[PDB]
Amino acid sequence: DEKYVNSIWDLLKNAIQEIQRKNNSGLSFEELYRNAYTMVLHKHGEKLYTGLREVVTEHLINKVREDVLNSLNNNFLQTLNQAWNDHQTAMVMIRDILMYMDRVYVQQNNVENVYNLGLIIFRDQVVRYGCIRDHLRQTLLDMIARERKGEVVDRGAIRNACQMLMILGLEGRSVYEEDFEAPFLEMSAEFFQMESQKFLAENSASVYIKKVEARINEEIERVMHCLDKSTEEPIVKVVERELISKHMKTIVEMSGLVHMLKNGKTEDLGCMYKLFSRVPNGLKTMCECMSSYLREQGKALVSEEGGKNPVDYIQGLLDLKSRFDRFLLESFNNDRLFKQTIAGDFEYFLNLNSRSPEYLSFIDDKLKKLTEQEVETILDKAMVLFRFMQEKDVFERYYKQHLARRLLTNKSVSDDSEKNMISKLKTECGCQFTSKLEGMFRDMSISNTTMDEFRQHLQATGDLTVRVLTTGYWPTQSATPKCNIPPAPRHAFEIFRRFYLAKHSGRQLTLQHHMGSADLNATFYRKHILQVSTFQMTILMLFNNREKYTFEEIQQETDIPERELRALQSLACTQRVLTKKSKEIENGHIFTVNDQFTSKLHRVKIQTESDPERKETRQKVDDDRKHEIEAAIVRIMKSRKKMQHNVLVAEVTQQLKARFLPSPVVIKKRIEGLIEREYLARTPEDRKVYTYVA
Amino acid sequence: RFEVKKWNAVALWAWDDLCIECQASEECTVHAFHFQVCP
Amino acid sequence: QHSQALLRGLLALDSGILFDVVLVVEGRHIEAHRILLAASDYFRGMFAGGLKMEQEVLIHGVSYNAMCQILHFIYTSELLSLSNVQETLVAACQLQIPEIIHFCCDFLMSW
Amino acid sequence: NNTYRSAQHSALLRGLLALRDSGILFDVVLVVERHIEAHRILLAASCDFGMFAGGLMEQEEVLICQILHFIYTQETLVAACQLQIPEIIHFCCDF
Repeated sequence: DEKYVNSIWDLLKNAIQEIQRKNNSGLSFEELYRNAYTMVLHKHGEKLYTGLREVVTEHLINKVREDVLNSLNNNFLQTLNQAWNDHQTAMVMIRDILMYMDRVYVQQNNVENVYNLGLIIFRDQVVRYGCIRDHLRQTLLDMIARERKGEVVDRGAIRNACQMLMILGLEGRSVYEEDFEAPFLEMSAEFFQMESQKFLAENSASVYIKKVEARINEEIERVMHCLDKSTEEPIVKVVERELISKHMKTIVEMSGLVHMLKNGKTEDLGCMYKLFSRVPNGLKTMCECMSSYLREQGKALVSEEGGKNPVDYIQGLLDLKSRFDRFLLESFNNDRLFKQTIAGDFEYFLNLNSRSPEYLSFIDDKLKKLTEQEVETILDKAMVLFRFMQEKDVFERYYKQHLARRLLTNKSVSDDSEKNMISKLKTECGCQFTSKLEGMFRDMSISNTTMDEFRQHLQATGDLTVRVLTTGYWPTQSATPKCNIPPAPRHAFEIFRRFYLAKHSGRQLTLQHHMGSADLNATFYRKHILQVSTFQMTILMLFNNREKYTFEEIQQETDIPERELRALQSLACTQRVLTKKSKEIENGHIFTVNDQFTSKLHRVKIQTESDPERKETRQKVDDDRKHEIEAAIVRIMKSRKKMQHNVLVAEVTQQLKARFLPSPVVIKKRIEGLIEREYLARTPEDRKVYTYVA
Repeated sequence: RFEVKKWNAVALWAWDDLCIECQASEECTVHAFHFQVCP
Repeated sequence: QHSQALLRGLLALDSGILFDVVLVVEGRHIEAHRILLAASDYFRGMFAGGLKMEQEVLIHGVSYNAMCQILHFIYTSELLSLSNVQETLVAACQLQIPEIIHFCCDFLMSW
Repeated sequence: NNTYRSAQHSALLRGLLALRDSGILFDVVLVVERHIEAHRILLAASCDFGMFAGGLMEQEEVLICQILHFIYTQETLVAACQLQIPEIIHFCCDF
């Protein structure tokens, strides 16, 4: 009967008023369920559901809106919170009575459960309302705003408010998002921007970064406490931009990165490093500003003053590297980008100087007489610098020249020290370079062996000191001056020459007299042990013939290049050693035997690259590179008959960059020369493509 | 007066190198030709 | 196993003890444990959800035959005779236990 | 015939815990030292109460945390020794 269900519905609905209101008694739950149970069975359960929704809405409109409006003046949040708690309480208890409808009709009608329905009504009549929502949103904005200023606020109320919105959101959080979440984010955004603008007045980097880090912690706390995590994640992004992104480069130059670089403020740089580590391209702007400075400082070091001491030049760059290395180790926490930045910076200014290899060849000074470990680290640093240099071949040539000098003078602290340097060169170079240095050592082993063999020969047949030099390995004057040698030493050398001819067949003895000295004696008032070049030796031999000998006169008889006969200027040097002009050397200058020269020790050694030398040495480097690439091109041209010009120059430069960077324009000239010399043959389809012609 | 003693003669000995084949190995060594019967 | 052992003890309370609640579905006063019933949802809403909480209980509605099997089930998890099935389903609609509804459906399918 | 069975009650025990959390139908209140309301039904079943069922019922505020929790779901060792429960004994021995 429809009138029966109507009357039983009224009884149930009247009891529903009780379940909804604070007072909850005066009725037997079983009757209430029976009412709902029978109504659903009588096809009136959905009718009850609509009636329940009606009274739920009525309560949230008449018994709620007015109550929270009375609190618009004060305690609106608390009154709204209390109403929300009461509403949720009413929803669950009426649900626990009208559960059968949810058990069958609600899921059947595919509608929401009593509690779900109640919450939807609340987020439409109370929360998320035309004005009530705004009142809650603004008071929460005011709450967090005071919290931002530090004003002690009831974070519990803010937390309850935002949490209540989440519950109203149910499955989703759109309610909170469209209520306080979005307002909070934009309000906090301008809060940081004002803070950063206030900081712009301080113009000090360190305190800016410190308090900014504190702001991040304090602000993120205010959120995870009463604003949960849904608003925290956006904040981590918002605060980072509204406070740092705007000053990504401003903070770098505001103390400042360069200020930290000047005062080596690793601790302050570490904070700035972290500050921009969490900023996209934050390290980038710091790196480029740092590189800008490193560029300036290193170019200042590279820039020559007079010319500057090669040792000081290299050590200055080594000191520059150490400073930024410590900065990366601590401030930049071994950042790979920062490493690459410093590495490229050094490779840049270092090559600007073409004397860098000559200056580094520093290594010779270290090898020419700290503890062995400290020296090792010094050599390693110079090797790290050698790595920055692209002129590997130039350094090798300069070093091998210095190595040969030390090897001939056998004055190296220890061959093991050289071996170590040679081994390190092998690691950072080709076996070809190493073989040259290795061959020099082999030569020394032969020299000392052959020398004793000659002495044994002298004993067998019943103080000449010939030092045989391996051809190639040891660089020698293109043209040996071939000057006359004192008879006794010369005769003795002839004996070693005939000895070497027999000992080593198919091997001559091109004497580099210019190389090597002797224990020459000289009248000094008594004699002395004078270490003079073979050239100066023959000069004194002429002094034996004639005490008064003129510059040109000595040349006419010694057969020494006028320039090298150097020897006479050095020998005179400044008339203590010999009386010539004091130092200036000229033909009109006659040399008189000097006995004034003296020394506490009977042994007195006699003093014996410049623009000319450096020039020819670099030209030799260029000529070597020329033939080098020419061969490389032909080699690969032979390997791959067809090679397009651009492809050819690309693979050639790539396979040669290891020791030097070949200039493509000159490569093309040498390539054109190879085209002329058969080999490369321009194809009709593409002249750039070259076909190999044996 | 000025008689040379203990003369440190330095003579660069020279052939009195890898053949084109080897040049273009080091282990390989030299009708004398660097690297079944003598030609 | 602790929950099962606790359960076994709860019903054993079979000892005519803690039977504070008294169910009445047809004038007959059967005894039951209020808290234990409030663990199984008609009873849950009868006392904890009940307003007149003053039920310690006139279920009325279905007959005891079905209710006896319903109570026999809520205790020791054991329900369903050939002559006692349809009414139990109806009683399984009054008390929020679909298990009995499912059981009766399978039993009806079988017979 | 085929009387079907289901031991899903294991939401009976779960509900009793929620009933405790809801702070409702607390037949008794344990005076820890402070008071903590509990359910004699679970207590009597969990540990044999004898006490509550032994009429030792005149005491609404019976005077006494790890044990009560386990029931619905150094000092613990002493309590387990005093009130013998095999599950609590095994758990405290393992711990």
